[PDB]
Amino acid sequence: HMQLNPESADLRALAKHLYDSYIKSFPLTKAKARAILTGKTTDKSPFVIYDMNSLMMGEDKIKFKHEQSKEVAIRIFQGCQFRSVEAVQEITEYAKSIPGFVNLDLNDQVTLLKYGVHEIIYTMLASLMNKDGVLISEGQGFMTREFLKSLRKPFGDFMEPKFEFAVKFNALELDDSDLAIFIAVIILSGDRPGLLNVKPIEDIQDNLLQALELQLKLNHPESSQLFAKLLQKMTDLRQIVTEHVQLLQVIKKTETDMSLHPLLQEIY
Amino acid sequence: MGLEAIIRKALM
Ligand SMILES: Cc1c(C)n(Cc2ccc(Cl)c(O[C@@H](C)C(=O)O)c2)c2ccc(C(=O)N[C@@H](C)c3ccc(C(C)(C)C)cc3)cc12
Repeated sequence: HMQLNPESADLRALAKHLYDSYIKSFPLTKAKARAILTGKTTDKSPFVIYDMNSLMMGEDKIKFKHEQSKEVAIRIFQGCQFRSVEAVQEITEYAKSIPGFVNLDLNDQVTLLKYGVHEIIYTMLASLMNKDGVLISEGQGFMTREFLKSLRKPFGDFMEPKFEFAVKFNALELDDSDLAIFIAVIILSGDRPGLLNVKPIEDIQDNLLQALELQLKLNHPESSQLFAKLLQKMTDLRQIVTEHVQLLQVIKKTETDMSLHPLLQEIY
Repeated sequence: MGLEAIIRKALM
């Protein structure tokens, strides 16, 4: 017996607040990405990189956000890192809007974002993916999954776990209103190492969990246990992350150091 | 380290 009572309306207001803030913080939404990927937008059709000849044309004529490395695999990887550094800033801006978050101890805010940004990056990356590939340069290009897989070792396997995650995750058909609450749940995780004060984090999480549950009930009439399934994904996501980390160390051991993002070069 | 400096600045 669900009712539309004061408590439920406050959880809906919380969900809308998050949605609005998510729209502000993340320019390329899932709705806008799906419209591009399904050819149901009036916006500019992206350039497709599906082989090396199209990569060269893409970098040349179109100019993609990726002394540059002479090798394609390294330019791609470095581009992904750079974009992820920008993603940290977007995610931090979003975290400031979660009610209660900025009233936490600053060191705990930091620690929550430090351990949560990689999970949120991979969650939101799925929005830009379909079975064929991923949107790049804010939707101006599209790079195929099979092209990414064809990069020389160790870069050929770099995106594959993200695509594998995405196929299954996208099958749940979450929308941006669902995702805004989900990513707030991930940020307010009380089990991150090195947290000072866990209960206030858990109290914010509990309210966000309530809001997610209700959002999912109202928005997904045909998946009665979607809440549980999403919590299971958060359990998963930690593995894309645990395995990115292993991959990175192989990369940093065996490849030339690549350029630092300007923001870091500036920080030191 | 850098990750942490990125975040602190963004929060400020
Ligand atoms: C955010 C993002 C986008 C939009 N794509 C697609 C994508 C494909 C191909 C090209 Cl070429 C590309 O190109 C850039 C230029 C662009 O088009 O936007 C973009 C990603 C692919 C991989 C990762 C990732 O695996 N990211 C790792 C490497 C990491 C994660 C977290 C961190 C810190 C938290 C430490 C900051 C650092 C590195 C992130 C992204």
